[PDB]
Amino acid sequence: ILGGREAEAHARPYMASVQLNGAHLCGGVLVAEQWVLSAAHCLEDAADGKVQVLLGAHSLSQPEPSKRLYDVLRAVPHPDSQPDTIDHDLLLLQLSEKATLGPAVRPLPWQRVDRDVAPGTLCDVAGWGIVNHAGRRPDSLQHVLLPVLDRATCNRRTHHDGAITERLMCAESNRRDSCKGDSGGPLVCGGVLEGVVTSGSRVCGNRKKPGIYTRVASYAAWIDSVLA
Amino acid sequence: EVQLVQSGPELKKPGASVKVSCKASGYTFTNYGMNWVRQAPGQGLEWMGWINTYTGETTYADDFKGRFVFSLDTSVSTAYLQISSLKAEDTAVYYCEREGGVNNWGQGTLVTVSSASTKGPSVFPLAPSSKSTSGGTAALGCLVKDYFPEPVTVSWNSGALTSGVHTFPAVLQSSGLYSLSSVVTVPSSSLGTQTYICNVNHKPSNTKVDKKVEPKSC
Amino acid sequence: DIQVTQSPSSLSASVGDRVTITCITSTDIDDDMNWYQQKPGKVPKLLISGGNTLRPGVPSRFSGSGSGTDFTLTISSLQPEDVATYYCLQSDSLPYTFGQGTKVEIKRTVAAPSVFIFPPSDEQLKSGTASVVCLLNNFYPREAKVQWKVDNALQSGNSQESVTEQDSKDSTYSLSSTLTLSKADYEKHKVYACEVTHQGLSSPVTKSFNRGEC
Repeated sequence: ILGGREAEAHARPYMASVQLNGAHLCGGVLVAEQWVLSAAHCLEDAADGKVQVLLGAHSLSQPEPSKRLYDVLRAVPHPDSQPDTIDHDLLLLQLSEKATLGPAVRPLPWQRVDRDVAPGTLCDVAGWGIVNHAGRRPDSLQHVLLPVLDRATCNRRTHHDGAITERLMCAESNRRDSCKGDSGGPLVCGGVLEGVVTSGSRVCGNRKKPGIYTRVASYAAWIDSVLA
Repeated sequence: EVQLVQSGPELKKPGASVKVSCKASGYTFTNYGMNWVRQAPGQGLEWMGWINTYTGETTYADDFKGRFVFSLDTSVSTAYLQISSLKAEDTAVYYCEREGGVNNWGQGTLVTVSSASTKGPSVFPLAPSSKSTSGGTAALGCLVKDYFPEPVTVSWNSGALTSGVHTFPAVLQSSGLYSLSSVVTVPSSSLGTQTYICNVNHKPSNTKVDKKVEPKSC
Repeated sequence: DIQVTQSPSSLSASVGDRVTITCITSTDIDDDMNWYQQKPGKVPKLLISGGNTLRPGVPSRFSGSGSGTDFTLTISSLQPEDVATYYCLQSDSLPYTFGQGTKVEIKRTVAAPSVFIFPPSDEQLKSGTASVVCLLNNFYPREAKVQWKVDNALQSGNSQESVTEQDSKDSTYSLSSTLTLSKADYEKHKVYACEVTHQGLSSPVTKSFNRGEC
C-alpha cells in the first residue's frame, strides 16, 4: 500500500495473509468460515512451497493473541484463469478447518449485485505490500482510501488502453495505490467487498497506470459453487 | 468488429450551427471515450477534445472552448459534435476517434461554411479518341462540373475499375462552383467491347449520376 | 495544454532511404508519444503508440524511439506506398496534442508525361459552355508548365490546373489543365492546342485538335 497509513489493529477481521514458506506473498479475504478469496496469479511461482493462510493478524512478525497460521486443505483457482491472462484472476483457498472466529477473525460479505461501483466512490484497500518505490514491505497492515475511476478513463491509451473489461474495475493511482504484495487483497466499498486486487507487474503510485481490481459480483455464481 | 460511422457532408450558412453524429458499433460504447479531430482543407490534424462516454465529462483543447460541444446518446451508442456560430474557417473534415484499444476512426464529415447555395454537378464525358490513344492504351474520363459544396465521389464501373484512375482534386472556379475531372487509362482493344461508366455521387444535393463514356465518330 | 514541435515540415528521399522525423514536447511526457500516417484521401492510421509500440498490420520498417521530451519516428527503408503526411501525438494527459505534420515525398527517376487532349463534349456545348481538357499523365518531377493556344494565340486567365498526389506505386504525378471558353468563342475558332513543358521532355510537346475532330 503506497501513500497510505497503518490500519487500526484488527479493525478488518476479514484480512488474510496468503503465505509461501512463512513469508507474506499475497493479500486475501475471508469470505466464509473455511474459505479465503485471493488471486490465482499468487500461486503461479510457488509449486514447491508450503502455502498457508494467516488470519487475525496485524503484525506479520510479532505474536498476537488472535494470530493463527492455517494450512491449506484445497486451492481452487478460477477454472478459466491461467498464466498469460489477467482474466478471471480469482482463487478460493480452503483452510485446514473452519476458522476460529472472534473479534479479529470474521468473514466479509461480498457484492452479489452485478452493477458497477459508481465513479468517484471512495473505497478501502488493505495489504502488507510495498509502501515505496524502493520495494520496502511493511511489518503491520496498511490501508488507503481510493476513488473509483470509470472504465472509459481507465481504458484511455495513456492508461490501460482497452484492457479493462466489464469484469474489472479501476481506482485512482496518483501517489496513493495498491502495489506488489497487495494482490489478492480486498477493495471494500461501504463495508461490502467489491474487488480483489490484481496488481501484476504494473508500476505503482503512477497516475498513468490506475489500479486494477477483479469485480467479485461478475463471479457470483462461481464463488457460490465453490463455497456450497 | 468495431465500426464508427459518421453522418454525411453538410453545408451551413455563417452564424448557423451544425450537429455531426458518430454512431459506434461492435463494442461496449461506455468502455471507451470518444476523441474529436478537425482537419481544415490542406492543413494538419487538430485534436479538438474528448468526451467520456461513461460519465459524460468533456475536455476541450484551448482553441476549441466555447462554440464546440460534445454530447452523447448512449441508447443509440452515438457521440455528437455540435458547432455553433459557424464561420468560414470552420470548413473542415471532422472525425471521431475511439480512445483506446485497436485504434478506430470514423470516416470523417466534411462541413462547409458558406452563404453560397447547393448545386449538383453536371457530368460530361471525356470520350476516348485517337488524340487520347497511346499505341495500345486509351485515356478517357468524366468532367464533373459546377457543383457546390465539396465533396463528390467518383468511381469507375461501380468500383470494379480502380487501376489507372486519377480523380483530380477539385478547383474552385470564378463562379464559386467546384469542378474536377476523373480520368482512367485503359487498353484500346477493350473499347467498344467493355463499357466504361463513371459513377458520380454528390451527397449534399442527393445527385447520383452514372455516365457511360463511349468512343465517338467524327 | 502541452505543446509539440514536429520537424521537418517536408522532406524528399529515395526508395530504400532512411526517413527521420522528430517531435519535441514542452514538458517531460515519459513514453506517451504516438505516430500517425495520413495518405492523400484517407483517414489517419496510428502506426506507433506509447513506449514506441508498433501497431498491428504496420510494416516493421516503421519504428519509434525517445523518452521524456525528444521523440523520433524512423522509416528504415522508404517504400513508394509510404508517401503520406506523418503526425506525432502526445498522450501524456488531456487534451492530447498533434505535431504540425511532415509531408514525405519520393525522389524517383525523371518520367516524361503522356499528353492527351479532350475537346468539349456535344452535350456540354448545349449548355452554353466549352471545357477543353489537357491531361499530363504519370510524370516525375511535380513541376510542369501547360500553355494554351487558340488559333496559335497564347491564352491567359481562362485555364485552371489540378495535380494529383504522388502515386503509391510508381511515385508519379498526373495533371489536368482545363481551358474554359464560351460556346460563342469556342465555335468562333478552329485550332486548340495544349503545350507541355516538363524536365522529361527534351523540347516542349504540343497536343492539339481542330474543332470538329475526334
